[PDB]
Order: sequence, then structure tokens, then C-alpha cells
Amino acid sequence: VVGGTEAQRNSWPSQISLQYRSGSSWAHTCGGTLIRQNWVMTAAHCVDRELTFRVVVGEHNLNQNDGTEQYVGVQKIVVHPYWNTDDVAAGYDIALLRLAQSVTLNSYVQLGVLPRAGTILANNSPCYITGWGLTRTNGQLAQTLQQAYLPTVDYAICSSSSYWGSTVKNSMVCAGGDGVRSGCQGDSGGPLHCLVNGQYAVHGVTSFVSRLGCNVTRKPTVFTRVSAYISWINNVIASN
Ligand SMILES: [Ca+2]
Repeated sequence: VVGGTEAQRNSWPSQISLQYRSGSSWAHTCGGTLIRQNWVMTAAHCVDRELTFRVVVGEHNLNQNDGTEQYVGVQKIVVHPYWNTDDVAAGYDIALLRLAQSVTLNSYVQLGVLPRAGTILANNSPCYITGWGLTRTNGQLAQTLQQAYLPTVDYAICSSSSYWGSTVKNSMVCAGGDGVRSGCQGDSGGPLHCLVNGQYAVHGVTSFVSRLGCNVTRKPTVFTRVSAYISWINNVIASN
């Protein structure tokens, strides 16, 4: 997250860190959202590599003992069947991870609430992106979980030629674009949390930014629109 602030450690208890095994250690690669005690929602592109993955719930500082973490292996990966790694602009950037154990819930570890199917946010709706991703374009991962205020940019604006044009689909949510605040590498797969009727819900899965950089004016961060995938999510969890 470029232009973020440090999250309070109990603000976003559905946020997870998706890590892969790297020699004798683990490396953060992506975010995700805990949606069942044994299921995480992330981006498909975060799991294209043939890596060994784990999920960390109750994580705040990637580099220090928080006293709240639970570490759990990924047992099964179900990528959306229409995903194509060489066409992120087509959409379908979503995957579900079944965890090897069910995590224990507490003020640091909660299920993310998803919107009702078909819900579309008014332009300029209040949302936060969260994650441990780069804090500058071509920078480094954050140590502590970051949040940035990223209001939505509706499809009509986002798909206009000075924004994303044809690259954005109605199956996506755009947010931000102010040139200061954005998602960045390492945020992918994590949530966009939007305040609706007094409660935050996870409306987006972080998918892409411009090839020119993270915080580029009129290139809002692009997310998979969770509310387009409710039936898919429910069907995968029911069949696995
Ligand atoms: Ca930690």
C-alpha cells in the first residue's frame, strides 16, 4: 500500500498473509480474506506459481512476533475456471484456498463479510485497501499492516479512455486513482473493505495496477468485484 497508515491490530481481522516457502524461510507474497474457518479468498494470479503456500491469520507485523498469529498450510487451491494468467484484464482473478486446519476466531481472526450478490457501489464510496505490499512503486514490503483510504471509481469513469479504457470490466471494482494512495505489489489477493449501511464488507480482491507504477493518477487500483462471484464461491465451498 502506497500512501497508507498503519492499521490498528484489530481493525481488519479477516486479512491474511499468503506466504510461500523460500529455502528455510517463508516469504509474504499476497493478501487474502478469511471467509470460513477453513477457507481463504485470494486472487488467482497469486497462486499461478507451483509453490508451497501457507496462510497466516492474526498477523500484524511480518517481521516480529505479534503473539496472535496462527500458521496453517494450504490443502487445496480452487482457481476460477475461466482465469487466464496471460489475460488479467479479462477478469476472473479469484481463487479459494482450503486450509489444512480450521483456524480459531478471536478479535484478531474473524470471517470477512461479503456483499450480497450483484451489489454495485455508488461512485466515490468510502473504502480502505489493506495489505503488506510495497510502500512505494519499486519499493519494499511493509512490515506492519497498512490501510489506505481509496474511494471507488464507478465503471463509467473507470472504463473511460483517460482511466483504464477497455481494460476494466464490470466484473471489477476500481478504487483510488489520486496519484498518492494505491495498492501495490504484495497487496494482491487482499481485501478492499467498503462501508455500507454501517458495516464494512469485502467488496474487492486486489488484482492489478498500471505497468507504469502503483500510485498513478487516473489508474485506480483494480479489484475483482466480489459481488459478481457469490454463487461461484458458495458452489466451490459446497462441493469441497
Ligand atoms: Ca507477526
